[PDB]
Amino acid sequence: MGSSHHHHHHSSGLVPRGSHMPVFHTRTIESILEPVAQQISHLVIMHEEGEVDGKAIPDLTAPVSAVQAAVSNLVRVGKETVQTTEDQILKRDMPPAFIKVENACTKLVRAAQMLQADPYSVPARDYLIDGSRGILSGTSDLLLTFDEAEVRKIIRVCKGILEYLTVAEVVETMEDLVTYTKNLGPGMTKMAKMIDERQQELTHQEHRVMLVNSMNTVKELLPVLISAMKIFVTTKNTKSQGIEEALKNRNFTVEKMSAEINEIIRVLQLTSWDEDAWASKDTEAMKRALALIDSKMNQAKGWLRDPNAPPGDAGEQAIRQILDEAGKAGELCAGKERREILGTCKTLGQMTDQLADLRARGQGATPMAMQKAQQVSQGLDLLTAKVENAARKLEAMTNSKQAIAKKIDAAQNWLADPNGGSEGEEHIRGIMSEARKVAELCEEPKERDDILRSLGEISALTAKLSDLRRHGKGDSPEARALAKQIATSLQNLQSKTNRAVANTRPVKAAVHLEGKIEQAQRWIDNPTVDDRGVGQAAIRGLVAEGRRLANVMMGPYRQDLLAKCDRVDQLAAQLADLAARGEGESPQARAIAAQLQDSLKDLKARMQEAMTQEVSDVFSDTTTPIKLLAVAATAPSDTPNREEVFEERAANFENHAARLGATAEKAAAVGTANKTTVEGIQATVKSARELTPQVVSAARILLRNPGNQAAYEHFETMKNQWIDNVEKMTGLVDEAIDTKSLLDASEEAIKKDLDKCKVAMANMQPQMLVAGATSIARRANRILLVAKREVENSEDPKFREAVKAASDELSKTISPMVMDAKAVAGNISDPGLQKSFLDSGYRILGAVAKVREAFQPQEPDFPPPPPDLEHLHLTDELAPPKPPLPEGEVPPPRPPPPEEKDEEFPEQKAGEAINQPMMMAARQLHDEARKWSSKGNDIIAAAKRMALLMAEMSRLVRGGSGNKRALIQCAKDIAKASDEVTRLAKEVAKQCTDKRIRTNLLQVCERIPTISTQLKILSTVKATMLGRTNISDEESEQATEMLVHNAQNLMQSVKETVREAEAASIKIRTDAGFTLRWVRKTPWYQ
Ligand SMILES: O=P(O)(O)O[C@@H]1[C@@H](O)[C@@H](O)[C@@H](OP(=O)(O)OC[C@@H](O)CO)[C@H](O)[C@H]1OP(=O)(O)O
Repeated sequence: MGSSHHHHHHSSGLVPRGSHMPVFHTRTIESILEPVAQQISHLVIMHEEGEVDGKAIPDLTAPVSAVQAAVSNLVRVGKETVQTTEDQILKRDMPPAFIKVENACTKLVRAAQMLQADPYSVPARDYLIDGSRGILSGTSDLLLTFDEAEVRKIIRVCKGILEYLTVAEVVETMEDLVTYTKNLGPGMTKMAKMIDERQQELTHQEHRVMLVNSMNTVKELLPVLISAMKIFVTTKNTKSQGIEEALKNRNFTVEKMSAEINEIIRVLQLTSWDEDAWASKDTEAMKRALALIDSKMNQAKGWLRDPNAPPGDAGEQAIRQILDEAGKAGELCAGKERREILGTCKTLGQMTDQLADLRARGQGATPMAMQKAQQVSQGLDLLTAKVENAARKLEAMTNSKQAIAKKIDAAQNWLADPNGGSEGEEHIRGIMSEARKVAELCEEPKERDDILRSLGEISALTAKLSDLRRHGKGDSPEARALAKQIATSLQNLQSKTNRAVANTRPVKAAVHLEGKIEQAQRWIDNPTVDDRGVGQAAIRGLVAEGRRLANVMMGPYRQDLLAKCDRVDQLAAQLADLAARGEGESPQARAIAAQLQDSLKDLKARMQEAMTQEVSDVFSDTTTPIKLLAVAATAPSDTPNREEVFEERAANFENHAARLGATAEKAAAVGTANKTTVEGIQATVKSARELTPQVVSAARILLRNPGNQAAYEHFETMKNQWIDNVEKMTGLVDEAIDTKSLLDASEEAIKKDLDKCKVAMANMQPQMLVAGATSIARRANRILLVAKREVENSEDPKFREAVKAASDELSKTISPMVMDAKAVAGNISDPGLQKSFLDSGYRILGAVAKVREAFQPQEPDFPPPPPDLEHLHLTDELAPPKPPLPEGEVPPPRPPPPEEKDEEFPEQKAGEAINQPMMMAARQLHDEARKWSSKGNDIIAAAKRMALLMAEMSRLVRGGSGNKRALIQCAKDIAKASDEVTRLAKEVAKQCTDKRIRTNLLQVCERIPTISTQLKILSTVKATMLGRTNISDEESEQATEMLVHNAQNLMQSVKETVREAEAASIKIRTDAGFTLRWVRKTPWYQ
């Protein structure tokens, strides 16, 4: 190849974008590559038709022509694209892509002519895989470039309205305001329109939701940004004191919209899986932790200030709340920024025990004990401030990453197309600028110091390049030969930078509870790679939620909860030590797999149980507080205490709203829900936190302006936009708790809260009636809401009507506590209080309990059958002779078929070379489908085959033979299986009367047709790259990662179709056709 002595040595410049991923992230791209790879697999199985038999590879002027015919049209506009429209990045990128296309469909007709002439020809079996792969890589890169532009149009339009929200600060005159709407309007419909059209085209749903959610927030925040500018221009007069509550209600609206438009822009440039999501998740979580602390700080800084000793439940559990929530934040840190923060938690954790013991000893004013309570006060300051750090460092570190990305666009347009000017130069100053922010918000000696080196060297080159341009030499064999050298190090910058982001995110776990159990419950497999990591790191954040949950409880339950937390942790730290010994081999570690795997299963039941109570209490009244800020802020007339009363009602509203979100997370964290209802609830919780201040600012603007409507306009727009989050918060929270068990807690709550009305008279208070019917008012109104949700959700008229009935016989029974406790408010007129109050009020609890029974089994009855027929032993005399006049007589014959078996796993190990994640993907689907009989049940049947082929593909990858034709069939079979699962999973859902069960089943099983289509393409590829050429062998190492993470998804997404399919099996229609057989596998059901 190297065509001279001197020059061909330095020239390492075929290096713009020459080792790229394949992409199938749009319906167009998927539709093109699906057949291309279909066609190209033949020629990768014909290339193996000169190995097995070593035989002649037939006439290819028909196959390789229809191959050419496929990607012919694609360049017949792909050349007509590049010269026509003035796209700069399209121009330099479009050709070297389709130079590899035509390279192929040429290089397949050169090697076709080698075998058309000589059907035995190895100079073409040299150049067939190099010729094939080309057309795959080529068209991938060709279709990709074509798309990157369709996106660039959009990010353009978006970046525009990002820049146009800035000019919100330059808007003073009501005259100008409505001309802002005039010229914002048209440029938002085109964005929403551009986005909506683009989402349709997307394969990864994961993405389509982040888009669809983000752009909706944007729409619910014009009605607000519109408002906020009007109450900023309304307040331009000598009578407008608190003028800036508007300005910050208005800049909240501009920041959040801007953080959504940015989230949209980022999500749009996604071509594959998403690694940068997690940093916003954790960043949110710490804001959530900090917030909860911020609230409970002074409520327990007064604990330490005060010598007087109440060491129990009042504001000691206020201090340990902080220390749990700051412990939870430190968890989401990595390295030793984590170890410090948790290190401070266990120090100030024992200093409190030191004190709390000393407070029982009356030692409140002892000179060491006052001093020690001083230390904890200074401790919480430091710990709150050290979490406030790690929090904004994680946001700042990612904001810098998201900032480097949207610039490297035009930074590569400056660095090659050798003019740019001032306009282009700033794009590489800008990226260098951020690399320094990473390094100073990094916390290692050697991690920052390596970046400052890279930054120090791109500094020198970029100064040299800059001055050559300036002293003419901009067009020269030094102005390109160097400016080459830079784009190399400017890629190296994103390495050392992105590596610095990835070193501040720790071994992550499931966001939902039932996920976190699997990641742990999957220590039936005691020895494995990075399950020392994630297997503990779930169990770690499961007990750390048990601990978090017990620290806002009564002392009896509390220690009862921590007793389980500490004995589970103990049986897990046991096999943590036991497994590492040599292996946690079957004998001893069986003893824990009966105790811990069943113990950990009760800790859940104790966490949910409790969580169910804290939701039953806290969510009973979502509105009283902000409904008291309405009547407070309105201010019936004038008593100057108004300000201080509005504060106490506005503080009650912040105290309470903070509680709702803190509980809302606690249900997301520990309950029923999928990852989707958990994420749902969290966005809710994030908006409650954000909006709460924003309402009270508008609620202030009302106190200072008695008579204004424009103030009342902002109140109701904010007041409702906070409710429209809460009513939603409450929708996603009940959905994530057992309804049967919610109705228990709430019945038990109405019982206890009835007594407080019985013994409101027996004590004698007239309002403790009305406060003990603030409960049974909103509580009984909540049990009707919870049943109104379930009837909207069901399609089983037999259930639907039994609960629509027990609803009736309670909705009316709001009388004998509204206009009944209203009558005898003050009265103790014994006969005329209790004759209608207790009588009809305890039949209210009788109705509640009929509503409960409407959920309890409809079809099945109480007494089952025990069949004990004492089989005796009266012997049978069936004596066998053979008769005289005929000959040869016996029972029937035996054909080939068997008795019964079931093909369990070829669990490969002992000096074998496999893909360790791929097998571990395959062994996990098996485990789930292994549970169930495959006998009336092609879904389990399929699932079991799918996970068998995915163990073959695990052994059909590493090293590898001349079995490329095998890897094509293995992945061909896997696709065909998956299509059966999808066939059946749809028929199940279609028969299922529970809509949340149905919908969440279609959502996990409609992933599978695409995922398997991709797995086919990746399999047709990697085949072509199976131990071949030397430059090939650094692509064939990164190209597994895609296929690996693509196999992980299929096994996971099929595993959840199996479960949800069985789930949706149970609640099936009355006269329903399709039903598969769900029977757990026993010794007696194989
Ligand atoms: O290898 P692919 O992934 O493309 O699989 C295609 C599928 O339609 C598959 O179901 C096969 O169905 P088929 O019904 O054509 O099976 C062959 C048989 O009828 C006579 O030998 C195709 O052979 C097969 O298409 P083909 O006709 O190009 O071989």
